[PDB]
Amino acid sequence: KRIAVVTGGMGGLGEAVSIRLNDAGHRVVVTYSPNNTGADRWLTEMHAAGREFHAYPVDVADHDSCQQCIEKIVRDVGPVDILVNNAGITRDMTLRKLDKVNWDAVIRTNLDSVFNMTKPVCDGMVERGWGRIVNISSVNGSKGSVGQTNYAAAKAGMHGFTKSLALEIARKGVTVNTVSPGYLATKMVTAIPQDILDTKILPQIPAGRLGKPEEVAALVAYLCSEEAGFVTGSNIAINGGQHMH
Amino acid sequence: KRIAVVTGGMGGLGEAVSIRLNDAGHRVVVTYSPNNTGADRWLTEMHAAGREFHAYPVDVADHDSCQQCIEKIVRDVGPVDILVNNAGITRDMTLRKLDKVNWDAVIRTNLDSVFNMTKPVCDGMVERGWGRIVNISSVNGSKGSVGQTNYAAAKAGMHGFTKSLALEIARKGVTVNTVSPGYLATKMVTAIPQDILDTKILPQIPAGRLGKPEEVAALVAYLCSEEAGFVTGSNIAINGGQHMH
Amino acid sequence: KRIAVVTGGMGGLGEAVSIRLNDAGHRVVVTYSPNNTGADRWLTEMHAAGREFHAYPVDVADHDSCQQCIEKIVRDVGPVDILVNNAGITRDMTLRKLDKVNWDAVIRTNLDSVFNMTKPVCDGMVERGWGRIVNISSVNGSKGSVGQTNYAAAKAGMHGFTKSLALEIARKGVTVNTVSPGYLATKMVTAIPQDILDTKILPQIPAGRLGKPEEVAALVAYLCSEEAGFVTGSNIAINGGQHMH
Amino acid sequence: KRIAVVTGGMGGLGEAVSIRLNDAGHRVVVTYSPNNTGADRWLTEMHAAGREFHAYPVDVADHDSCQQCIEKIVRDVGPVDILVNNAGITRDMTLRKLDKVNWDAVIRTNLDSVFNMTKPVCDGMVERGWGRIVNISSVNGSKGSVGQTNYAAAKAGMHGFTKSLALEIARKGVTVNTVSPGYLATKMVTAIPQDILDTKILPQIPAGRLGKPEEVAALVAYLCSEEAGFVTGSNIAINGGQHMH
Ligand SMILES: [Cl-]
Ligand SMILES: [Cl-]
Repeated sequence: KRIAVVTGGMGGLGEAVSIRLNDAGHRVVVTYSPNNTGADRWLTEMHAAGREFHAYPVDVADHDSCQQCIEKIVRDVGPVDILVNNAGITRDMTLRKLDKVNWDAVIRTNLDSVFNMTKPVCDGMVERGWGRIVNISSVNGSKGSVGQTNYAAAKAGMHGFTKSLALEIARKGVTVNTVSPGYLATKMVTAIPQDILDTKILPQIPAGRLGKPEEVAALVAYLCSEEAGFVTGSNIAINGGQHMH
Repeated sequence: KRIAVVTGGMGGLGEAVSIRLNDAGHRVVVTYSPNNTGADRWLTEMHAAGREFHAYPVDVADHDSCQQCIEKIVRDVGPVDILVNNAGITRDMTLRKLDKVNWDAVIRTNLDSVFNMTKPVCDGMVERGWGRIVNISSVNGSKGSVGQTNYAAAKAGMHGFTKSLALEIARKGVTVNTVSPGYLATKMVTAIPQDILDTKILPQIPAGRLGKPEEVAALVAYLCSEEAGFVTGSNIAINGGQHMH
Repeated sequence: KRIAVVTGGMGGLGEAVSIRLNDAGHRVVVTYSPNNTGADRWLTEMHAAGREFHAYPVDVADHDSCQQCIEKIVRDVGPVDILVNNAGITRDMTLRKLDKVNWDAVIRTNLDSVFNMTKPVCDGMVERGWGRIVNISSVNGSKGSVGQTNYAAAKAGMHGFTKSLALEIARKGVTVNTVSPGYLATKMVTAIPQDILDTKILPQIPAGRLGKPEEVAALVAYLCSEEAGFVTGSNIAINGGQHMH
Repeated sequence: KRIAVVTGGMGGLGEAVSIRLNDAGHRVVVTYSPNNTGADRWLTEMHAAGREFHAYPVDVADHDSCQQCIEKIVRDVGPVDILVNNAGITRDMTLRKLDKVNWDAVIRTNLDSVFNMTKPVCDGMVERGWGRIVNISSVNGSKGSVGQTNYAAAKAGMHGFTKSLALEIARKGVTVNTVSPGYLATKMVTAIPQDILDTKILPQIPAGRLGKPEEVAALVAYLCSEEAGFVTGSNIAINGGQHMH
């Protein structure tokens, strides 16, 4: 019944989300950067565990690339009911060392992406009277973080987008929500030297452990569900207690 | 497998929560005020739709009454894995007309209740390394509301409790979360003259409709689930967009 | 012109506030617990420093005690234009060890006090079309703290109260705001071993120092000023960057 | 002693800020868009009112434009101690109708500007151990607004930036804070038909009036003061009670 698009859906958190949405019964489409050569290996690996996906290349930072990609998906698969804006990078540098190139890379990939991917899907969801849009932020959007003037600006901006869009289209049966994960067990975090995990990262987390990508995926699946229609404009923290407010 | 206690579990939101938790597979125990004569009619109605509950009388405002009630439940049913602090009243009056009697009734029933019900269950959850505590607040805790200096103080206080407890026991596998519903279709809200619903209440809600108690129950069930262990110290808004922050 | 009441005004943060408001041109009245035998000492000290204050015994936990104190202040000094609810205590214990006595002491002194002290002064403020109420909270109300389910509940509750009352009387030229301080250099904190200050306290504060009570008092003075009339229902953090949201 | 830069300083809120900081004893420099031909008129007016300012053309959306402007200000006037990022625009359109041009105009002018203007002044502030950065947001960043997915994204983004930068430099005596105004009596708003003010704007504001630009400027002056050094990473609401959280 529902068709879901997950940007950056073939790796890390993206992948957990795509798998969970698939297992919830949705038809899942993922997007990947043109530079990523693994979409055929990934679709075969996924077919081997018995999950059928589609996959499209896009540059989420480029408006026309996104309009095109979404047109193809609607042609080939069908109308988008669910969108998870998960694509995003970091270019961590203190403000004193941060240059315009790396400011821009983060704002364009992480926040412009939200406009570029969301605009082409909304009119259909409004026209059918049902939609779910989930913007994947970060605890560092809420809290701030050293070396992340760019990343926290983009991720906090994403929730400003969430709120305004939510107000525009709530009455038509479309929800818009932000999810802000803390530290997860993914390739970037798990490569940290063990002593830094144990003496720097884990002490910041009351739960005393990393989050699993599958846990965050379960929350995204709840928000995309039929009975989550009264939750809109929210920012849901899934962070082990690392930050509360 | 899990045993859940829902205060005020036999009516309004309480009941939706108890039903949903039952249908999720939990063994559900409800509490009711000694003044409520309907526990036998309710348990029969519930048995008729095929749900097995237990029900205990308690005064959530009284510490010893709660310790006793929880002892009986542990004796008769077994150890408490899940607690939903849902009991709560309103005594709405502007501060200028509000007297100490009605200030107290709300603070004692709505906030002291959280201490009184939660304290006797925590040591077991910590000892087994698993627990879920869900505190049911209100959008008026976040936003404030005219005539609710007492109610918003109690409901905002509940989330202060949530945060501190969450920090104390996160490392032992126990989560503590607040849920803040907006306007729901329950007997108090549905009795409002139709014109007031249409010209005063609904215009405050971007979704353009009341929430269902079952919707809030679905969110509580998500928080009590096995895969919601990385969400703790949160306050999740389920309000149709009525308030965002 | 303005007459200000500062509960707990003879010591710690309350002192700094009383001093600052005096020096801003207000006539300052303080309250103290009837079992505090330091009033003559504090007045003598203040007089030798050139400041004139009135000091009245009150039990802020007791509604009639507060009502009678304010009536006396209105007879002997004049109508109250400014109230700063600064009185409050701690009784820190984890929930597993916290007894009802110590839950209650903190809820009644810290939260019931806002109702007890604020109710007898609001009508006047409203009738004259001008007033300032400032509720002194804590960073621990925003973030929670181990050992402070009682304190965080009371201090978060205070801000619930702030919001609801602000909505009730904003139209009449009365403002109500919360101030949430972090770690301050009061006698209590500056008596923490230097060692614990360096390894446990200061690392929580990006500013790398304790706040001065004078600095918090400058903020209260700002909120009590004639030009702060458009700030209402807010919770202003003054914590050296210890918590942000 | 202190040298202050106020972007957008010749009109509206920026004007009130520039005036207030001047009157607080600071040496105030303003910036304006190079296509604004009003600088001589504004200086003449200010001079006749007894205030002396310097005004420099800048494109806040352009990184090199801002870097060269600050270098000129440092040569002709002196090192910048205070920066108020007040410049910003609106291009209101619902997402369904919003084009990339108008997304971009607002992200670049409102959000990239904080990076462009703040980066060239931070090192100085850090080297001397004193600085104040104030980012002017909006109530619509906190709450979202119909037609403002772009504006809310930029203004919420600004506060993301505030938090991360505050964490980076708090240890060096530099503060970074956001101020979020509600409806203000600027030329634009006071030109809304009286009719729309009464039925559409004022009912959103518990205070029952528009804010004065002077009132917001008094808050900025407070944050820029010597005694506000322990306030950092905050977002202070000045909205007549329009939004609370
Ligand atoms: Cl005392
Ligand atoms: Cl300009």
